[PDB]
Amino acid sequence: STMIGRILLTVVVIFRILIVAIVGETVYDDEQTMFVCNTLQPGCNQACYDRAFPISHIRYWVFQIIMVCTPSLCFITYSVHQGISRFYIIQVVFRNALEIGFLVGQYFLYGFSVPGLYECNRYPCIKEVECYVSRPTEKTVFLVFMFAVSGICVVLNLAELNHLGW
Amino acid sequence: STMIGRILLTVVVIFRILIVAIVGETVYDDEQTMFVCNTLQPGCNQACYDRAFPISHIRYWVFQIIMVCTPSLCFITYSVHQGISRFYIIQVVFRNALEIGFLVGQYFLYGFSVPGLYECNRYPCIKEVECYVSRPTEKTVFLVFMFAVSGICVVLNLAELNHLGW
Amino acid sequence: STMIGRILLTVVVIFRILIVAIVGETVYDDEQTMFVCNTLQPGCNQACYDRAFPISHIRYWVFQIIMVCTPSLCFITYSVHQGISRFYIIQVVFRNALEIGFLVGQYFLYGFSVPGLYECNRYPCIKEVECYVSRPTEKTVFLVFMFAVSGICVVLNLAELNHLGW
Amino acid sequence: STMIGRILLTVVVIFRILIVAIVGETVYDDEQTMFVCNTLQPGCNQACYDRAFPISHIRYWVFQIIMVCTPSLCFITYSVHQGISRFYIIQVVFRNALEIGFLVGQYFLYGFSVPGLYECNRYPCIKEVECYVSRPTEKTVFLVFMFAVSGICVVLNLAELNHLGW
Amino acid sequence: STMIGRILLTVVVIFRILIVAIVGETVYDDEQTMFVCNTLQPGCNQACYDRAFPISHIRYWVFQIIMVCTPSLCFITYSVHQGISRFYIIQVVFRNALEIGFLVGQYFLYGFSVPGLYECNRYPCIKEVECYVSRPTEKTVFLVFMFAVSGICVVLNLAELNHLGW
Amino acid sequence: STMIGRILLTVVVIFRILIVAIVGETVYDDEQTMFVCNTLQPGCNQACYDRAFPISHIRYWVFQIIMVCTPSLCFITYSVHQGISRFYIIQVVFRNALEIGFLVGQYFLYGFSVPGLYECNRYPCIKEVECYVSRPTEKTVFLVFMFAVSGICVVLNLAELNHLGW
Repeated sequence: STMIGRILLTVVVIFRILIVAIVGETVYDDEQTMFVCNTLQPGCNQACYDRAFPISHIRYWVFQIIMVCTPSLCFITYSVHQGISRFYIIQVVFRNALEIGFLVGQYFLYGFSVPGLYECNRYPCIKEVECYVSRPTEKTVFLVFMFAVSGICVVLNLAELNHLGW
Repeated sequence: STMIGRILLTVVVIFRILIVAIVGETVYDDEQTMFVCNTLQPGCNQACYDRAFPISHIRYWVFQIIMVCTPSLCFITYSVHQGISRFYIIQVVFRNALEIGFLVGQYFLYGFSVPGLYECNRYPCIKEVECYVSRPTEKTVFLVFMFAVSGICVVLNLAELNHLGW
Repeated sequence: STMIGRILLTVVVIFRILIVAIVGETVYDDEQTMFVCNTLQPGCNQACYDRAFPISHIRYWVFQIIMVCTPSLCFITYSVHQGISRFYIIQVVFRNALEIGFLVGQYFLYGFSVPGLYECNRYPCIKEVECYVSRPTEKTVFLVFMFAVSGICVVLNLAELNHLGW
Repeated sequence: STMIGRILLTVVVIFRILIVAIVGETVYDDEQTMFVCNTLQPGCNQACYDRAFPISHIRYWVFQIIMVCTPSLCFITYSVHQGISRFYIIQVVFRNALEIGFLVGQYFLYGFSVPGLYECNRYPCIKEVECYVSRPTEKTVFLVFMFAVSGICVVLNLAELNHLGW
Repeated sequence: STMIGRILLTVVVIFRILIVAIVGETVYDDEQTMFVCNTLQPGCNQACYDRAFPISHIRYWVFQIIMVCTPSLCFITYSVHQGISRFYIIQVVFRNALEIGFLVGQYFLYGFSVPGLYECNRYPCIKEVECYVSRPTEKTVFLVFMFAVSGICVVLNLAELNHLGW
Repeated sequence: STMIGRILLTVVVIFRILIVAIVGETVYDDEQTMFVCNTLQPGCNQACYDRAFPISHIRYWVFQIIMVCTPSLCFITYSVHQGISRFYIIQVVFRNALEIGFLVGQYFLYGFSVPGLYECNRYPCIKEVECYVSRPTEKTVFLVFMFAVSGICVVLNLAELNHLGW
């Protein structure tokens, strides 16, 4: 039961990397060119887009994917250059911490949906203005799916922690 | 008779992978930039495009392609790390289920054609408006072809299910 | 005399694949953005382009190239997994049939030239309107060249069929 | 003296292929989007561009590069599958003929310069109109350089023909 | 304690290279097309963009990444071609110097944030004008993160310098 | 002292290759689309851009990079096919000549800076007009850096010439 957990963990991790590398690069491609606000102000479009989407989903996901894979490279470099079980335990702890932190950060940054309308009141805009997002449903689907995958990985890492940890 | 079926399953699967990777990436390239509605409303174009095409065909097809290939990687990782016939049976069942689910989902999401006109009545649009789709015939051809290929794969997997299953 | 024919068949097949992969991807790149109609109607451009070019030449050619190479992969998978001469004969028959069918289909779909003007009378256009095609001469040259190459391949396959067949 | 000719021929051939693959793909990138005519006629821009540049330089050069390398693949396939000196002589004759034909065709199609102005009188344009070409000097430089390289290759092939031929 | 420092130095270096190669290429993609100024002057947009962003962040970072890796290639070429400890010491000194210089240069060129507004008074603009930057928050995040990573690398190199140096 | 010179020559050459291949391809990407002139004349933009930038910097640099590496391939092909020291001496002389010629040509074509304004008086423009260049500072930095690198390579080649030559 604990044996299959590693196979499912590696498969989900590679699955996530593949999804992000192959499909995510192109849903967000036109994020800002298709974002439009009802206004005649130069620079209101830029300001309101920046306020609505401070960091794009795909940037956060690439960063998270790369950062949650760093203990593996550290352990590999340590072993190739040269306790070792001590390294295994610490890298497992670190991966668990990183994945819980990244999941919580995703929840706090983005929530669970991307709405189609946005109300912005930042300079140079005059009082509050209404702006319109491109492809909200697809981005919501991607958000929910990525949350599910990250939850799966967190669950597996907690499983292994409780299996080895005392 | 059942022997050649595996070779034809492998060939159809690789054929589908190639078709999606080489051709699908560029029929849908201009899906939203060429989508136009008869209106003077900012944000009506975005809303009506999102309502007409919630998830693009090529996104669904890439996701399906990746998801219907996961039992193979699971089995491979299980064998490389280390009954085995039990794994073969379960992964066959899982592939069958996944392909039937994906085919039914395709039918329920997209139907059998992509019309050239679309009637949309979502905010910020004023009552119902008419919008025009880009490349409807090519997308219809792609839809029908992919449905045919997925049906072929489902048929083959059911064949093997009934051959081994009791 | 029949020996060199196989070498020339292999060379023409690889030649065709190379031509399509390297050059064809970029003549058709701006097919719809440069297509223009003399009208003030929203959506007439989309409708008339779709009626003039239901499936782009390069899509048909990529599909044909991939489909005329499937017997080779089938035979290879059959041999790697494990009469064999029976497989050779059947795959030769199948390749011949596929190439004659694809050549006839090309002739029936596209003809021998791409005109510079197109007259369209599809909704939402008001009566018949005139539209203008981009790069007609280059596309005509490509059409004629591809027809010639496909004819060469058909001729070679019929030659070998009559050499082996009785 | 005849020994070094082979080394210089292979080096010039690879040099030409590299130049075309790395740099030529991007001088011609904006050929039609930057082409402009002094007129208010829809479709005059397309017609006059097609009349001024029936086949783009880079398309002809890629086709020529691929076609002048076909005897090498034919000879290689003939040798891998299995007089041989007879094949060497014939492929040398064929390469010579192909390169002289391609050089003459280049001269007859394009000349020695690309002018900055073009005068066009094709339908739908009203009488003669003036159009303006993008990047004429760079294209002239490329034309002259490619003519020089092709001349070098022709000279080398004639040298070797006269060395072996009687 | 000094042993593990090398593993983290190599891992941080590869981490930084990966981040720059995979994600940085596309935040800055639309830097100038989305930059807009409140004016009716031709050429004011170009002048004010050039004054606000003389060298793009990603250009500086790629240059720095490549330049801080030159001692490694020099040492490798020296060893493959053929004291050696003398080379190790000098290349360590050189890497330390290069990374401190690059960090200070980053601080002096860019600071710690990218503001959303810019005030420009360069010809051809009439007196001072206001311009608006695209994606300021993401660029600020990237700036701060890269500063942190470069600081980490500087710290590690100083650590090892003081470990070996006397 | 003369031993390390070869290592530094190979490292600087590879460094230059990398800089041109990775970063230079994208500073010049929008060279003509962002070039603008203060005028209402069709075709004045094209003419004045062509007069200001006859050959783009990156085209010259790629050509130079490829041309200064041809003696190496010639020598390699000569050795693989089969005095040899005579070849070494001649190829060194040829590389020296090529690099001095290319450096002088760069100086005569481009100078040491790219100005932000350009004054053009070519047909179809009416008398002299003012045009505005995109990204002048970055292009000036690139110019100066490439001049420095090419000077370094020239210096090294002259060093080796005088070391071996008499």
